[PDB]
Amino acid sequence: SMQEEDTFRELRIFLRNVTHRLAIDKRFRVFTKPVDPDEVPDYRTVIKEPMDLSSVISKIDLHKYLTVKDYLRDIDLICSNALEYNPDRDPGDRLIRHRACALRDTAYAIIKEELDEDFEQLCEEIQESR
Ligand SMILES: CCOC(=O)[C@H](F)[C@@H](O)c1ccc(Br)cn1
Repeated sequence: SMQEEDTFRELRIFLRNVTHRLAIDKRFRVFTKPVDPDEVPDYRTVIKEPMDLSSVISKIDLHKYLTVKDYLRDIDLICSNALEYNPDRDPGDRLIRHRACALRDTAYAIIKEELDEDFEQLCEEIQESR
């Protein structure tokens, strides 16, 4: 129905706003663009599904996300990719891990405050009917 397409349009507006707020935070610069194959040719041999915040905006506009749960699966993949690629005791690895944990925690905290639980349940029930 038109009402259901208006629901998904409201979801996309919300997801674009959350994603911009994460992308402008100086802590999260390293997560804003894909890893450059040149600079790190090893990355795509270890990390089997790369993800970054520029790819997330593109996915919103391609209508890939019909619930906030499917958006958070991609924010979780950004964070788990950085934990697995940078696992060592050295300062550079510990700094990226702390930033990746902060990106995940910040996204979940914005959604807990600003997303109504009944709006999410409506999107889930429309998705399950299709
Ligand atoms: C409510 C009207 O919306 C706006 O003016 C935002 F700037 C919107 O256009 C937008 C936000 C983030 C990203 Br990323 C991409 N586009």
